Amino acid sequence: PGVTVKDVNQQEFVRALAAFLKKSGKLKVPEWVDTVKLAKHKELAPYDENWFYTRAASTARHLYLRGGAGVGSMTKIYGGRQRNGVMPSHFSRGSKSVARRVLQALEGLKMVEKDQDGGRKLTPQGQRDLDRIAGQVAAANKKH
Amino acid sequence: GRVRTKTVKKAARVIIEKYYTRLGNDFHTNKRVCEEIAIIPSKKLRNKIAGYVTHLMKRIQRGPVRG
Amino acid sequence: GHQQLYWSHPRKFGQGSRSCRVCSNRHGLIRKYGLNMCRQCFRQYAKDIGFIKLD
Amino acid sequence: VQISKKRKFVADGIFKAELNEFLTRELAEDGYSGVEVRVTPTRTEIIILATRTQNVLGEKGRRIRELTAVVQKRFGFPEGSVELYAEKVATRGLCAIAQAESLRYKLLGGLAVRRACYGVLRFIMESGAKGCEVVVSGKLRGQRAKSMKFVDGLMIHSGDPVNYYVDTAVRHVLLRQGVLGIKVKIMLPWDPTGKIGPKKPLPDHVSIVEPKDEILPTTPISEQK
Amino acid sequence: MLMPKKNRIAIYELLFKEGVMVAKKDVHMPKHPELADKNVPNLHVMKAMQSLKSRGYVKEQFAWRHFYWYLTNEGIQYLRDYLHLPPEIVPATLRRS
Amino acid sequence: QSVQVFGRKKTATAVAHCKRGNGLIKVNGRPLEMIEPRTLQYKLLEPVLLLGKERFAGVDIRVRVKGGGHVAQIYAIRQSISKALVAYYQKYVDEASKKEIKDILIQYDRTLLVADPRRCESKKFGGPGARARYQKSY
Amino acid sequence: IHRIRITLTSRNVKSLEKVCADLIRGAKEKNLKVKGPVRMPTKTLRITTRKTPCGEGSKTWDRFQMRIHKRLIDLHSPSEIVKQITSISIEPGVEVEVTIA
RNA sequence: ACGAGACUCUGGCAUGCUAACUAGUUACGCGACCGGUCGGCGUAACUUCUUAGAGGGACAAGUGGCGUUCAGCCACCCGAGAUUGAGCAAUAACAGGUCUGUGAUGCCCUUAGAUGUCCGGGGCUGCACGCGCGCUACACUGACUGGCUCAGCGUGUGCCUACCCUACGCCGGCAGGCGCGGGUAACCCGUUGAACCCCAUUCGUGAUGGGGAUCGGGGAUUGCAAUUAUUC
Repeated sequence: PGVTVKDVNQQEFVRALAAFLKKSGKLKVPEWVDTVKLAKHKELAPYDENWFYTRAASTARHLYLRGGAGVGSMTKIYGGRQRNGVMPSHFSRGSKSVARRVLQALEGLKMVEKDQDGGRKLTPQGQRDLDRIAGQVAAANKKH
Repeated sequence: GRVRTKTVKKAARVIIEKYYTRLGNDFHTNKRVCEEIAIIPSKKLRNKIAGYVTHLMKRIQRGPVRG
Repeated sequence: GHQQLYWSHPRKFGQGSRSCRVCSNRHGLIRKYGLNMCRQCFRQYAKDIGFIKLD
Repeated sequence: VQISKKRKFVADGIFKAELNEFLTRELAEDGYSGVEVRVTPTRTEIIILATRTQNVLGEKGRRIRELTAVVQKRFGFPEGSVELYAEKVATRGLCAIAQAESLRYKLLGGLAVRRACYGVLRFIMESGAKGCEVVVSGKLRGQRAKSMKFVDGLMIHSGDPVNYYVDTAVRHVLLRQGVLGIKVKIMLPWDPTGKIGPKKPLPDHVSIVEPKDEILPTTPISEQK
Repeated sequence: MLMPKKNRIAIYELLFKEGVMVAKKDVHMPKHPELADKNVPNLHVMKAMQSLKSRGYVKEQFAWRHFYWYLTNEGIQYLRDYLHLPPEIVPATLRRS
Repeated sequence: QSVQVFGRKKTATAVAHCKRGNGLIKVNGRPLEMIEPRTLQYKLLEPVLLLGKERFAGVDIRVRVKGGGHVAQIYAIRQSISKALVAYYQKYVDEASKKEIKDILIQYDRTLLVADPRRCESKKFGGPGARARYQKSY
Repeated sequence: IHRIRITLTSRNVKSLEKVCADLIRGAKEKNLKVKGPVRMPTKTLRITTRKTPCGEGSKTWDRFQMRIHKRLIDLHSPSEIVKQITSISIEPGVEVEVTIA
């Protein structure tokens, strides 16, 4: 049979993709895991220590939901509230370098990669594997 | 408030007085005849006049009309 | 003729660079849609430009 | 030129305002009434409505030529594309600016403010206007400035019907002791398919056609036409 | 201060051609793009304006940060007499008034 | 091919594209139950158990929704689904079943197929909100 | 070119409607296949200024509004016929532009 | 007769109409298991969502109750809606403000300060102080990667001037620079991926991860110098 990405509860779905990314190791090993503050608006510590793997999985989710996303856009999905101190809060774009390095980790690894002309192409290996991960999550402990 | 103005009331009075024969008990026919027989530049004003026309006709159905 | 004393500090980044296109007024200037108008003059020629008070 | 249409339209409006102000400070002494601008391919025509067409045309056809040059330096329009046509007004006593300037020159020509206002009132009702007001404010006597009103006929002050049933002209009049203000407001009459009034009536006015006087038949008959 | 005679002759001819010249009083611009290439600063416009104001051969009108001169018959006569131009020089075009 | 029925709440608007099927319900890449809030989920489930699963077993309707806010996007999916079902039944099978379901939905909620007319009111100067005014000292 | 575009920009809806009707009437005089007049969303130029020329009084704001309306027509006709069609009847207030499609 | 109302623009309903490769709904070449996710496309069912154009629609119109048995008010099957919000807004006036908008202004400045040219520098950013608008906090309805889901008004390529919104990749945790450019705009930003709802791991009644001169040092913009430095 067949099961796609979007018909799976995204919480444990992105958890499963993160676990698959840790198990694979085919990616460029992250070189900053806790030395950064991630998003510009965020001046508080990261916790999960997996934010490179989880952010790569999130990026993959966001190009599957919306094909063609990249850095400049990835900042726009990873922007958030910025408390300017004594002044009220605003919206702030994230780190373009962090999302860029996440993409370069994804780029050319045969699940997703961004071109130089516009759009995102998805290889059969990556889409097949990701659909299988979604189906396993759905039929394992989310559907009987 | 839903009190009719002397403009609407006066126009409906003149319409009943002059064009009684065509006017009926239905509001919509009253609206159409008021559009046909008089120049009423506003649809809302047309409808207010037609409503007062209908109420006046019911008043005559009760019998005498004082106004 | 006054060129060796003026132009001693270029003026292209402040409110002196923008002036009302009618009375040379640098206060209360409207720069939206390239109007370059002040409030008094804009409301003076509001109906002529095309804007009408209807909202 | 390539241009976003919002900027195009606001700049066009600024262009119209520039024309109107330049001619009001320029063409007023020639019975100025108004200006209509037509846009034709790569050119703009400027038809001038003014009660004094002979004054604006002038001797030798001088002034009406010169104006075309005087704007050409400011607007920067292409040569040959700009031309103007001086016409006599089609709204003599129903264009507020016409009698506003008239009153300006009555006050300038040594005529009493009350007498001038009465005269323009007479003229406006002779044209057939349903009402007129002339609010003249200033130091009409002494140094304690005051207002002075001449309301006759009837006049609507509120609502949308004011925009098209009322012609309003606000002007500044020269005086020895100061600057007077004149507000000439004319309520335009109503005529249908005409040239002196709006094509739609006052929305609060309802007009009823008098029904036919046909005798009610008392016996059915067969009519052969 | 030394207002040039050559610049004056060029300005006079430009005014005589059509009947108006690009006049501004702004000093932040040294020379207008039309007024450039001929050494015409703001002070030249100011001096010409005031000299013709006192002379009265053209009538001045100011509107929206711009000036306008009314070239009169006396203006043409004085311009010819002081520029010593031929008598058949006059703006007299008729096409498309 | 749609039943051409639409459905709105606030600035949001949803339409259920309709076709012959076996009652599989989908909302913009997802079925009707995997919607994120998981507390508004009952609001999305309102029709499918308000009238039963059997009525949602012979028609495939995909609800596309565009609008602002989470909850305002809701009350559009559900109303669009219910009114799409009622229109499909009215134009295809009969009215008696359609009339029954319409009465059921109206009795449960009269604003189940009629839109909510209310919209955000404009703001007037001298105040932050539509009716709130700036504070001043006496 | 075969695909010609007629752009109608007008602040006044009445003049724009009359011009569109006149253009469609002209394209109906001579048998020409025409696409219906496409009406783009209007542009509301809401700009707000202070009523008083000074600071005295209550907070009073004039809310001036200029509305711009857009029409597009696409035709399959040679340039000569389109040129003849355009300048057959116009009314001041509408701006007409001919573009290559 | 003016004002109120009427009026206009707006907010809501028409599967009625004029119709739209600058909008989508319908047109299918992995049918990925022998009826299915698409804005992962696996590169001519036409205006229904979108677009405001012309008409229509609501009038206290029907029922009941009260009421000069009037004008009207209240409650209801029905209906999109049974009070949308604004704009304008009379007579008269105020010694209300505005000469800080101008040959639109009635008086002083004429003897080298007459401003029509000009300023190198500081002023309302600094003070024993009292006041007025508003924000950040007043808790474990609050927080310590936030992981997944959206719209709304509307602005944007400029001739007084690189003086715009910027899509995509390169340089770095960073303000910022490079390139190709998309957009003169329902053509691109933009399907405008913020506020939020979640959590089978981490705050626990502090003076603090509920908090700011977190004192001082690392920053910088194709544009006169960020000095009690209004940018960071």
